[PDB]
Amino acid sequence: MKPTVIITGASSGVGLYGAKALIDKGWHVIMACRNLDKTQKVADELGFPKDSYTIIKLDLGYLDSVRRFVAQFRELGRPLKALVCNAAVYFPLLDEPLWSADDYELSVATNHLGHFLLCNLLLEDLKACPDADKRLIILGTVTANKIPIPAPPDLGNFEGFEAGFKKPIAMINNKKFKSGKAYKDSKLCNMLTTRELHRRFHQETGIVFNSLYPGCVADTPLFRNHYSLFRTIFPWFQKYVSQELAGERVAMVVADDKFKDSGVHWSWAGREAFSDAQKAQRMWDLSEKLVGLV
Ligand SMILES: NC(=O)C1=CN([C@@H]2O[C@H](COP(=O)(O)OP(=O)(O)OC[C@H]3O[C@@H](n4cnc5c(N)ncnc54)[C@H](OP(=O)(O)O)[C@@H]3O)[C@@H](O)[C@H]2O)C=CC1
Ligand SMILES: [Cl-]
Repeated sequence: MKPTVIITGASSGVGLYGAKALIDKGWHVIMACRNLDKTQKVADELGFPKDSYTIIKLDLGYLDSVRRFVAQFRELGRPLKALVCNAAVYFPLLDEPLWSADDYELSVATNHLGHFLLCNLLLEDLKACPDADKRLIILGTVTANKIPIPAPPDLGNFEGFEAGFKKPIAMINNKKFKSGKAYKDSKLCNMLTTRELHRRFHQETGIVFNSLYPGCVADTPLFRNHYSLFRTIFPWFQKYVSQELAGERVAMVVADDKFKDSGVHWSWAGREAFSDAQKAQRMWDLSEKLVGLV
């Protein structure tokens, strides 16, 4: 069998072009996507050969969808060599929070909590795969420590998580909703998750747990509308990596020999090994409760 990789959010941007690059390298890509009609359309638009991918429904904003995705993946009987947590949402300048299917603020629910559950469930599949080289890659932040969200992340003491994170709670630190900061908070949780996966499981399983910053992928829909609004107001600036190159960088960190060290953040590659350590442990323990692992 072709080596098998799951990519969340493969119907757009980095995920789509990562799928393209991995198909080109001889992998079978599981396009783990929420909109099946869209996903099929875009695969066909790029000429993806149907013998090299499978589309399976996944809605990261619905924890039971995550569980069903895993079950449906397992029915294929393909051993899992790699997982890429790529999917994300961002709601620019959104004054009132949106809610997941589980009544969790939608940015954190989708970007972090769904992935957090997915990683924990699929750890069994990665363990069962007999390959020596198996990898779990999380799409992260620029650095392991503007575009166009000025606000830094701040998880506080996870007061929002501690109180159970249900609506009307809207931020991890239980302060007032800010949609840009909500995105940044979620991405920091992605980075902390990578740190914790490595710490908890690398020695026991041999699986490689790394994070990736592919570059500023300015053409994707994620930040596109925010950037165009910014340029409309401040017309003082010129209009960076292509989607295709960002995808090729995903493919490298999944498949290539140079990227076999675990517990690092690959940035464009620059390499950074991993109080973030203490915060990461708390993020982990509380996230388990929120996603029903305990
Ligand atoms: N763009 C950039 O400059 C940078 C991006 N990143 C990271 O790279 C990753 C990809 O970003 P990018 O390609 O720009 O984003 P895009 O908006 O192009 O793609 C996002 C993907 O995530 C999917 N997705 C969103 N919500 C869900 C859900 N609930 N369930 C399943 N899938 C979902 C989308 O599905 P659908 O097609 O249905 O909308 C889409 O396929 C993200 O993790 C982002 O944080 C990191 C650094 C820079
Ligand atoms: Cl095959």
